[PDB]
Amino acid sequence: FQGAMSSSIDISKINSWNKEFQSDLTHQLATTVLKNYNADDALLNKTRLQKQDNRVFNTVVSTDSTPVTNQKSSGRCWLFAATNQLRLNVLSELNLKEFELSQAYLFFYDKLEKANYFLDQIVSSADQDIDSRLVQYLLAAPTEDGGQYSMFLNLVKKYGLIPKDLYGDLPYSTTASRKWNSLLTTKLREFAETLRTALKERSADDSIIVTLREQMQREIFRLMSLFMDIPPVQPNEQFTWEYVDKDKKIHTIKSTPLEFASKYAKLDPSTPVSLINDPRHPYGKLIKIDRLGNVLGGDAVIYLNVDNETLSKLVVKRLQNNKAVFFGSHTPKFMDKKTGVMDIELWNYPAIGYNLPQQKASRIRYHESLMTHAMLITGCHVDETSKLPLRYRVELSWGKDSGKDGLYVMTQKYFEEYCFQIVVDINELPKELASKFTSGKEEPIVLPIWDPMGALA
Amino acid sequence: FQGAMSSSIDISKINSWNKEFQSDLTHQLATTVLKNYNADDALLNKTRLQKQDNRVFNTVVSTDSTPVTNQKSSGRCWLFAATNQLRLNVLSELNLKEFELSQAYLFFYDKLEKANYFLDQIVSSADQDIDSRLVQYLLAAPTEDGGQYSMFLNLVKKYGLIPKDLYGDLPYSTTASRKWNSLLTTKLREFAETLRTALKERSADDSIIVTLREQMQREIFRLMSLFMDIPPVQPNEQFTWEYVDKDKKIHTIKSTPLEFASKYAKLDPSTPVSLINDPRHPYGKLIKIDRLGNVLGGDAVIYLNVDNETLSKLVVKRLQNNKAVFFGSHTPKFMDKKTGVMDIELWNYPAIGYNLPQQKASRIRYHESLMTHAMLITGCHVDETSKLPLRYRVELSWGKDSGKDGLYVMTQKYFEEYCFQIVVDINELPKELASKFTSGKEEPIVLPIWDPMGALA
Amino acid sequence: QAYLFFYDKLEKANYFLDQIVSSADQDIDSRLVQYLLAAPTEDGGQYSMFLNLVKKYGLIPKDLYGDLPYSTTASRKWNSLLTTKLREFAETLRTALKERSADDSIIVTLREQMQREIFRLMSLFMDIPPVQPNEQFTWEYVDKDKKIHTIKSTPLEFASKYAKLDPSTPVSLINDPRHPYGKLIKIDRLGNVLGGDAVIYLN
Repeated sequence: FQGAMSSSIDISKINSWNKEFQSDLTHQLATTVLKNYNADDALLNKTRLQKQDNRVFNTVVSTDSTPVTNQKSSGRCWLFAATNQLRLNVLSELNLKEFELSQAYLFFYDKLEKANYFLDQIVSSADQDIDSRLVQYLLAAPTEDGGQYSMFLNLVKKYGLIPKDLYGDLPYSTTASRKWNSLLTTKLREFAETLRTALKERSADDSIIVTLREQMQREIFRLMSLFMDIPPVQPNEQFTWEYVDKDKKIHTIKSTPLEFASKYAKLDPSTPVSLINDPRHPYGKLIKIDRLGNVLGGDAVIYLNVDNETLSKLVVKRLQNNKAVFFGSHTPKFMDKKTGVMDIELWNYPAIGYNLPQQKASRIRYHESLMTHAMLITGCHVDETSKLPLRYRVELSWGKDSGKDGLYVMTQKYFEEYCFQIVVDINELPKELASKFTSGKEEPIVLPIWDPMGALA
Repeated sequence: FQGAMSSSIDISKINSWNKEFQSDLTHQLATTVLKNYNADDALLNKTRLQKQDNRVFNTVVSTDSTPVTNQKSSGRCWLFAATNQLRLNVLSELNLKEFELSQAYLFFYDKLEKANYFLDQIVSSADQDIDSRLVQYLLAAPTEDGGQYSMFLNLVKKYGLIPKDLYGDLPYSTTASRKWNSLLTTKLREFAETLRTALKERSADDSIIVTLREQMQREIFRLMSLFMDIPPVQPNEQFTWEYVDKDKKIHTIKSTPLEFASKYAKLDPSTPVSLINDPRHPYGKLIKIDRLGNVLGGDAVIYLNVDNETLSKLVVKRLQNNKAVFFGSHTPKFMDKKTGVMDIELWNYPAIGYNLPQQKASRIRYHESLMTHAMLITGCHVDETSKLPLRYRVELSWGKDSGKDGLYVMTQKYFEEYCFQIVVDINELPKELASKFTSGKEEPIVLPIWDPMGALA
Repeated sequence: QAYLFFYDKLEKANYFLDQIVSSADQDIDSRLVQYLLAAPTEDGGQYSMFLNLVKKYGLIPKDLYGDLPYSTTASRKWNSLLTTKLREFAETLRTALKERSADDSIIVTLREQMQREIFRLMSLFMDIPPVQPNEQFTWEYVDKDKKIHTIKSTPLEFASKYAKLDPSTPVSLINDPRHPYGKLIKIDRLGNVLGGDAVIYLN
């Protein structure tokens, strides 16, 4: 009783505290303003903004990102950032004013594969109770738009890449995927039950289950074809692409989606590796996300955990190698979309006595921070006096009206605190780190499918 | 040199002061917020608003103000408030759902009379230099829309009143008078020179001047008739008015503008007197504004100076007599148009250390406060425990969307500090005060034409 | 432009206090005193007032101090709040001067306290510029060829070296048919920086 009493909200206490707070001028001011406007709007520090909103970068890639892409109302950030990195290769080599790889192409296959992947996950977990943590998690959002870089390579290895001119964001569902996802997911939840019920009496290898699963794929594909068309050409089938360069000259390229990805997009699926700064685990260790994927039997989500100093130097190096850097972060934490600034001190929260001492590792464990979006670093500014990078130039996929012409500026501190993963090529890694991937000695730290360090959705 | 040096802005001093201010948390908070939003928007105190926005009034007139009037982009507040007071008499007696006296009718004649009045003022001051304080003041805004209650009676005595149904705000210039005023004023400034030049060699009584003045009236009238039509009937000419009551019954009234004002509007020009609270001068004294007027040879602007206790009791009494009260104040000082609240403590300026000790009398002398608008008190709330009024119900002429359905709530403190004049009937005054007007002993304190206690423009 | 705006308004507020002291012998309702009280912190100015500011404060790139604050692009409310305070101060000064001379330490202290309050209120709506007139600033920029450059200068040096402004050369000419041509025209009392150059025109 005494404990519960002491743990209760006492009316006298709160009213007494109120009197005390009201006697402080800063509090009087704070409560007046905070009842009138959104805290971020009220506390935006223009004195800080004046200095931090710096668009001068001494280390940039040679090719411009034209035009600015927009994923619209969908969680396709990762696909846009992954292709935004490769599109530059076509723009530069083919001397084009504007060019985009088809994001919709990868989106269609990703969603189809995920739906199929889900059916397999349900079969493999049919031994567990319906209310179990895993089964419930699988049923929560099976067709979500978000993904990881490994999931991106899985799709490219199987489907390749094609120019947006052949398959674009025309369908309503590519730019407003919520309803389509809802309709598919409702069906998948129905299917999960049909599968589990059938499995109570039969084994997964039973022809009855095999037939049931195929009928389900057929229905999923059928429903999907109503909202988006299956791409016009198969992965190994030839397509014809007509285009104009910057000199007004016409050219015709005949290729296959798979050849296009290697020959023109310059993507060698064997080179990219993901590095992450996850302070919850020791550095130098491999981190693996259990069950997360899209294409059945594809590569798993694996990261090499490294400290921020290493992560930062790798970003600078890749930029010097004339390559943009795919990265994941906690959007929209400390991100001002109007000005396009990512700075953890941009809002004067200390002025109202609001401070946050919880550290990165703990923020992750305590449900406070996670990877939610994927973006592209296309430049940075290295301090001349032998110092490290001070800020980074970031390309978003939210249209030209977001940030400054679609571009954002991120501080080094933000990168260290609210960013987690970067993608680089294995040849850019020191032999010390590269070996972690090449050798067969490394035993990965296996994390649950629900771990915060996952898909950039 | 030493004095000028000490009186100069020293760069070291301001930067030193800045460091000191920045060390204070309230200041840090204040400057962050104040660089983001308008001070009134930021400092609006909702804790105060919650209590002060009270629309319960125990002392109200019996007739509703329907419909809400809108002067639009013109300074016709005084005409609207003066007629808003009388319209209630027609609404009540004729059992009408909606009714308005023509504000445009009075507006047309007021502007014509003022233009003519100006010509006379120029003639009477032709002995003074062009750069003199008086002549320059006369040339500043001869056709301004604003006026006083005495100027209103001057027009009604000569022109009477008519229903808006016969002459409304149809013309562009009635609701957006700026351009029309500019065009007339430019002409009047030309005329002022022609008159003064002609007077250098001739006396005002010279037939040449008399002819010149008439030609000027003709041109002023001609230009005015281009923007508004002269009313359809003369003051002593009969008009026919058809209307419908609340019971859907049709009626026809045949009258003249002059008869209508007395018979239907119930206005006896001999009864209204203006009282004012001008702490610069002793109470019990008559105050007169030199040269201010509209109709040549009309009544002057005269006020009986009384204390706030007297002013307040008179407002309560008139309301109990079932009559609304015409009043002038300093709009938009401490007036929140969105909520329709007039309260000097509604914004938390003390929170940023912004306090204003300057008293009413001094605020007037120091160019800080003056009469700028005319409104109508249609109710008030008298505290039951033998106390005085706590708040007043105010009708504005800014449309139904301003304030709360066009209505505002004003505190007693606001009335005492930012209001100056009220209009009551002489029979409502104690014999002590009524005698000030009736006897011929009272010598008025004569103020300059430019005095802050003037026209509600 | 904000750089000059901040200092101009501060100087004008201070200038006003001096104008009030110098005219304390005149009645409150006099033409001059009333004119001084009408709009002491107005945004407008003359070219001579511009040179006054540049001579004392110099110039800096907008990249270091721009129109971010609400009051730079909607100055009315800020002006109203400052002016209301200045009108209060005008009375406090005139009242104190009825018994004491302007040189009295009491007046000198009063005036300084007033400057402090004016500056304090101003710092709430705009920040004092990041560098002092003779203090060095660092400016990073990109040319038309995409090349990066770093300029280290002071506001005063920047105005001469980069903006190419020599304060001794500009003169104002005016066409005022009210007066004979060839004559110099001077506007009495108009200014911003106390003791700065006057508004003079050659007709």
